[PDB]
Amino acid sequence: EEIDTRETQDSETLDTADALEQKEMPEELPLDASWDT
Amino acid sequence: AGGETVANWDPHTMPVITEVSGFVRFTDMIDGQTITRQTDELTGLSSLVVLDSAERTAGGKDLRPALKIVDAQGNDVLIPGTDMPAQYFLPGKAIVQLEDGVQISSGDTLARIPQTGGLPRVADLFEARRPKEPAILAEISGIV
Repeated sequence: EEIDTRETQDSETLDTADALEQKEMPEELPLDASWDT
Repeated sequence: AGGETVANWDPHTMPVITEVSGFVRFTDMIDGQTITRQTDELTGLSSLVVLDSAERTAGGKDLRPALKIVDAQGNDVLIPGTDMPAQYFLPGKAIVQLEDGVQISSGDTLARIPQTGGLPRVADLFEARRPKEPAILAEISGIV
């Protein structure tokens, strides 16, 4: 089956200040670590 | 001596001042157009008050009202080191307390117009981001 996909994908261009501005939590941690460290 | 106060300012209203003294002559000042009789609502002790650029008439808005400082004899006082007299183009909301031909002292108020942190701050500093209401700087030395 095939379904539509139009959701935006985050990339590196998101500036460091904007990361701290956002209240939401990132989908995947940029840092090479798990969700416990 | 130690623990001695040697400064006291009241910057709630901008103190535009003149080094020279003398009478105040109203150049390019016309009642109703640029200046007006803004009698104080409680005491009435005031003078021909300059209106704001937008508040006054458009014809007077184009005109530049100035409070030139002359001597006690009416002769225009030239600014020291320059041929131009003591010319002062008042900005808007300029409350004039000195009537026409009123002697003044050195340093007199011609116009009486009033007046982050943490990690996101570090990220903003390292991303070199321009702020809101940036300070305006002079690009090259010269007379304004």
